[PDB]
Amino acid sequence: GVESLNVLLDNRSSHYEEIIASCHQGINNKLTAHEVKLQIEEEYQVFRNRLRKGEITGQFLKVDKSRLLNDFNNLYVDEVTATKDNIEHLIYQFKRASPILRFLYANIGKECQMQYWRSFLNKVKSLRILNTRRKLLLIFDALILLASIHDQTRHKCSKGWLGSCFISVNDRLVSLESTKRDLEKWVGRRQQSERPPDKNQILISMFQKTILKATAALKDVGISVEHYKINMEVICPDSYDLILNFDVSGVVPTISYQRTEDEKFPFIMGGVELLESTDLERLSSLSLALVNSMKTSSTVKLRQNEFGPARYQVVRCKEAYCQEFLLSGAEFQLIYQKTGECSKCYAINDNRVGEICSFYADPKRYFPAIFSAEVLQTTVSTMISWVKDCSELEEQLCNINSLTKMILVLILAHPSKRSQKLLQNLRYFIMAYVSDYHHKDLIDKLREELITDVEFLLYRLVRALVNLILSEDVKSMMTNRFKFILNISYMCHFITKETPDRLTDQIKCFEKFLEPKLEFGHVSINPADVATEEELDDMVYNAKKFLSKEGCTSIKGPDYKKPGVSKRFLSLLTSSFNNGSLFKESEVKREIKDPLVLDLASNKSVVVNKYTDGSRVLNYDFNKLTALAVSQLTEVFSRKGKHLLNKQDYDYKVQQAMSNLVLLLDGGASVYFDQLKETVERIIDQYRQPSVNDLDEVVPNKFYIRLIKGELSNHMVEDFDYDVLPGNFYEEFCDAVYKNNKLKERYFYCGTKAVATRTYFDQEYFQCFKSILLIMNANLNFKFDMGRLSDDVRISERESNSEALSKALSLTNLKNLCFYSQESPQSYSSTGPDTGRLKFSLSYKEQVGGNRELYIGDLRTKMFTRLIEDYFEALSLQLSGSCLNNEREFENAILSMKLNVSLAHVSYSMDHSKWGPMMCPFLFLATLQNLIFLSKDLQADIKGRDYLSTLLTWHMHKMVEIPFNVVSAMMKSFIKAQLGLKKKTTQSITEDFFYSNFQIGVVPSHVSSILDMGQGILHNTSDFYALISERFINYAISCICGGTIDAYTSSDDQISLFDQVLTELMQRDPEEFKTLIEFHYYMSDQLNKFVSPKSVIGRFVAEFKSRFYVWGDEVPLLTKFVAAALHNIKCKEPHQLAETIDTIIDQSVANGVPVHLCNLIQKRTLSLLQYARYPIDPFLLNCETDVRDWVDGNRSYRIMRQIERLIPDACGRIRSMLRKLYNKLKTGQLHEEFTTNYLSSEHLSSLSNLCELLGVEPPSESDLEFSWLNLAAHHPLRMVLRQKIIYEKVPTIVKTIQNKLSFQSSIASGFVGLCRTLGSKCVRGPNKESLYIKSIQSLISDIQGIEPLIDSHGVQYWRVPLNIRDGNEGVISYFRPLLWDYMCISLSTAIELGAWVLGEPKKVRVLEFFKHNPCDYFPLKPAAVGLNHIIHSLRRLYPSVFEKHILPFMRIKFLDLCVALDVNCEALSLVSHIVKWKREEHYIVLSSELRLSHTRTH
RNA sequence: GCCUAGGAUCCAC
RNA sequence: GCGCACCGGGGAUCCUAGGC
Ligand SMILES: [Mn+2]
Repeated sequence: GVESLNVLLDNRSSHYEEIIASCHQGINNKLTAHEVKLQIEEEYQVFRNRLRKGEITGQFLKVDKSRLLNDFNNLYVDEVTATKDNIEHLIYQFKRASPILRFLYANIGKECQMQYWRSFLNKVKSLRILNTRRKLLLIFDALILLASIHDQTRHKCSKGWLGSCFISVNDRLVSLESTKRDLEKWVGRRQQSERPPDKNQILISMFQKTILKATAALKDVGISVEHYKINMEVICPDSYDLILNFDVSGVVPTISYQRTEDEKFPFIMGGVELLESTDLERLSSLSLALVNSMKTSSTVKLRQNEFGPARYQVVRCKEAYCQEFLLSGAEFQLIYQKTGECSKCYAINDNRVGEICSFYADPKRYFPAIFSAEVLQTTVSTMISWVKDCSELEEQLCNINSLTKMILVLILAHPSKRSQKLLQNLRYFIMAYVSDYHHKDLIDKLREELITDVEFLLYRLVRALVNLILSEDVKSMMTNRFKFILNISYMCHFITKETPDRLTDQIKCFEKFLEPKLEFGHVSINPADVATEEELDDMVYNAKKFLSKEGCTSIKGPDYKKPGVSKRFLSLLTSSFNNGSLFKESEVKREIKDPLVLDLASNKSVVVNKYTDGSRVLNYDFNKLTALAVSQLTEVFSRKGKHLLNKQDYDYKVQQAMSNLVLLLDGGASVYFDQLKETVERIIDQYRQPSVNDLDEVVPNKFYIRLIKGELSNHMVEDFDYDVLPGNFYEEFCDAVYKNNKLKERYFYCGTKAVATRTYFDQEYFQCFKSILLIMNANLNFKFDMGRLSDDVRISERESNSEALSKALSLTNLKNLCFYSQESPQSYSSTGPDTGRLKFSLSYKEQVGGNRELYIGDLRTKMFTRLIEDYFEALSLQLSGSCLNNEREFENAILSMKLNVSLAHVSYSMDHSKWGPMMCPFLFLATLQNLIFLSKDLQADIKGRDYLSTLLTWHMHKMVEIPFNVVSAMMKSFIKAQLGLKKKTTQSITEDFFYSNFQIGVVPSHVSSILDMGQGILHNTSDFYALISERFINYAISCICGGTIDAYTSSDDQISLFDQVLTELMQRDPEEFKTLIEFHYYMSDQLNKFVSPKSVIGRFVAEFKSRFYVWGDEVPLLTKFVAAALHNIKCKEPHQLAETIDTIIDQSVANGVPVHLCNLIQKRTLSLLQYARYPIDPFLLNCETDVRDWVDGNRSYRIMRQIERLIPDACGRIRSMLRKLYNKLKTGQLHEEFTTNYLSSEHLSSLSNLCELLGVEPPSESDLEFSWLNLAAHHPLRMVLRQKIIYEKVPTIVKTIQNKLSFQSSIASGFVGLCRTLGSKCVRGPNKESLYIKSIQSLISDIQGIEPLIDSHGVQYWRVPLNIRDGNEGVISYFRPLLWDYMCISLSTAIELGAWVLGEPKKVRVLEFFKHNPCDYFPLKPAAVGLNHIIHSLRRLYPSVFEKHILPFMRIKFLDLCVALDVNCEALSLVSHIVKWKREEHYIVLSSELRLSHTRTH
């Protein structure tokens, strides 16, 4: 099902023929195996001659450790003017490098009424009851202050104060004097305006009105105020005088916005040792308060707190937000003034001092250190323990430890971007160090453009550590030190994957995308859907030029790192592929056959175009773009730049003129100014259905509308809470909507609207209400509509793959979506299909270091790309060598690399530079128009090649969309530079390219060139080309020398193992081996494969897709996995976060990470949950695992281990029964009596009957009472919206099958959302309700027979006697009989894994201690279904679920038992875990920890 | 400019 | 003390009516 082009018209006229005849000009794909050898010998002779003479550069250098170390030392010798640094001096100046670091190592160190009043007012404000219009927060602060006054007069509860400021309702920290003066002014002005009443009276009345309105609104939605233990006695008849006469003396908090001198730090600088963990604990608390600084709602402000430019100097705190955090003997307040995630200025303040240190920061970057105060210490301890027995270093081990700790603390404190590329490039350095040859242009690629002082200090520390490890007299254990330095390098993963700045990264990415095209020689700009003849001529010219490359037979010789491919070498490659020369013997037998003889359902944000007429828009509108740019600069100046400058400034007057235009003459700017004026005037004149505002047409009480909006924004429509509104309001709203003919016909079907009609007529008032909401839900004065303008300038629109795919499927009525459909093309042209030329859209992934760009096309583009991808994949599958998809080939490559390193043979661990942009679809078209697969069959191969040619032709003429952000930024920069503001006179090539089109009209929207291959688009075609070219290169090398090479590659990589011949050659004659490597480089360049300067040749290591291998030992990437586990949390249900962390940690332990650290990672995750006020269930995580629990067991085995650890002596009498039960089920006794009489029956009364059915003693009466609290027992928790989702008690297995058959937030924002959910009515009642977790805790504490129990790790489980099992069935419904769930899971694993798990576990205690070195590994294999196997076996035990859930989503003798044993489980994934996530089959563990893992004998 | 009544904004994005 | 494509981020009030 590939060839389907015969349904369309060809229309290939005089252009496709030209491109075809281009790649047949000077190419001879018929050379025999002898002419090819002769030409290769000639080329090699000429190359060796011209390399000895010196007409060609060296390009490779033999490794000299001394020279490499010297270059790394003098890598940054223009600012770091030094060579050797004293370790003590480095330590000394580390603890003073920055505010955060100064604070980390400094020498520092009641149930009152104010808390009640503050919580009450916070709840009142959260509901958005009272419209803040005239200093409402002022009387809020007045109430809080009165509460505090009464409180202190009672017993002097000196909390909630900061010397002279107190914490207000939301989070605000207001000063006493300022609010006192404000109350004075307000009472005075009010008394004057209303003038008889005393000031005390006029204040108490103002308090009473607000309190009365708040209490009345609260006693309307069942939030009765008696819950909050408030006391309205605090409103004393003598209060105003009590306030004005109250005064607390202390300090005044401050925030410093400028770089303060290093003497105002009120504590001793360095007292904390690096060995201790107190610095990590301080960083943990500070990072926690910094992430919490994002949960503050953006309330209005009372006072301006400063005036004029002094508002960016040292600023006193009269009204600012404040987050508290404690340090082990004291408390501190992180004070700030802005709310959100954007970068802002914080300041730490104490109670006995003020403004300890202020610093700018970005809150959503400090997550990796939240509770990892003991994980990181153990990481450093293990890394030090690696190189600990090296006798050349034992004299100065403490310095190595100090440097490692300092590097970690530093990268955690300041997670800057360019402080990550340094630690990344350290890997390439240490790789080239131990090798034998490397690229001469290496050091010029390790240099990162460092900026701040902290980055230079980090470089200094790294340099000291390197020169301490890789010395010239430490030739003891190179493998351990290599692994140590590699892990130090991989420490870069501890920073973040995110981007510090969106626009700057998206512009650097566009510069990377645009520069090579401009430097190549030609670029088409703003192409039309019907390509112009000149554009076709330029494409043909660029085509004929792309083959014009030459080298080593010319005057100038070769020119390296320039895109293109020589006709001679392309002809050699095609001929050698047609002569069977590039065919191993295991492939000439099975002759190569041409491959001509829901699926996209994802969340890739596929693109979709806009249509203004019959044609679609392909160019931004110049006038609209400049209008939007000016509209942006207006908000930038008014909202922000107002309190920044004076008014006599030229730039200020120009910006204010532009603002008045939206809301000089002697420089040539008045002309352009009036042009912009008339343009924006035309735009404003040109800019002069159901929705949310329809709620205004229905609900009279605006407060109810505010509640509805708050719900809709906090939670999705589906989990809308019932008790947020009065019951009668639902029916009233439904009636009022249905009566309004307009809204009735806009939301109901009188002929989803059908569902609204049904639910209304059925009197399902809440259902009708939620349906209506779902249909609906889907500052400065502007003289026009700003949002429609902003959304009209854009050209493309993103969405989900599934949405557009379903729309296309509905419009059809894989290949069925692009050829047989109502919106199908008729006559594909030369450029592209009849629909129009292919179109992509630039993006970029978030990758450590640099960021690769991802192309995104619309549906037709994705389909036509997938056709070529599948064709070339099925083609490459016949040939051996590629490892992009074939996992078996990758494992073979790993085995070959291991064998090669074991023999100390030469290994070339290559990599290619700019593989994406340099490759081009024309190259693939040329290399495809010359191969012949089927030597005999020459009938259908021609048709297949013609089809693939006509597809690659379209892919050649593709047009890439320039992102809207970068074009807007360039337009604003152009406007500014036209005004003359900030003349730079540099004008990088990108800016020149943009301006050259801006100042002549048209704006660059779509760019098309012959040069770029979509990075990640043709990922398999490029892989096939790389395979077929590397095979020819190795064939040439074998033809010249007398050795062989075995190469593996996945589309950008190369691991080339050399035979013994090449190794002994490099041993004897270094010159010949070097010129061979150089000729290999030359060849790879001649075929458009530019070897990257990050490639090495050595006999010590071998990397492939970041999988290093040394002799004997194996190198784990400890810090990589630890950093991947530290920040890997989301805003999801806790039993899913736990499963994700468990999978991550399993993958980790399968790669050499010790378990003593994985336990600490799990403890950190549990602490992160405990902080969010969530109870810990036994089915969450087992933080006491061993080695066996990851190699033998699986997800559900460590759970059994944990439960056994919780309740010993009770699970034993259950395994005793389970052994006999498994024996009976395996011999084939019943196999159905159990699966029906006990799996579809009661729980405990059935459990005792089941265990007495066999010949074992039933459990004691005081064992069935052990139960665990299962929140979400009726319905899963309602999660607060952190991502817009694109468009009964269902068992978890059913939802897993649904997921398989078919814009999120950052990590820190996700953790904030998680902490916001748990504590905001997340649980759901039996039928439909909402309760706080604390309310359920209270309801459980009421019953004086329920006993809680907690383990040392903090796992909760309860003891509920049997007499309480009834009567009060409102809460007991949430408990589950732990023992029975343990039995169920144990049985579900005993038939998943072997029957061993039912044995009696015993710890190996007869084993004495061995002298365990921290580096000696042990390889192990795990102790060893499908999708339709489950779905064809589920309609037998629960056919109603099929008829209800799984039907529209379209034999094993024991799967029918397991697939039902997990349905009634509803406690943990049992078969879902093996159907959704594949277990790894190769583990590398510590041979010392295996000595302590338990034994589970049958 | 100030005061009063009402309307708008008052998780993160 | 953030970002560091030299361009960004770093303090929230607004509207209608009436009275002085
Ligand atoms: Mn590689």
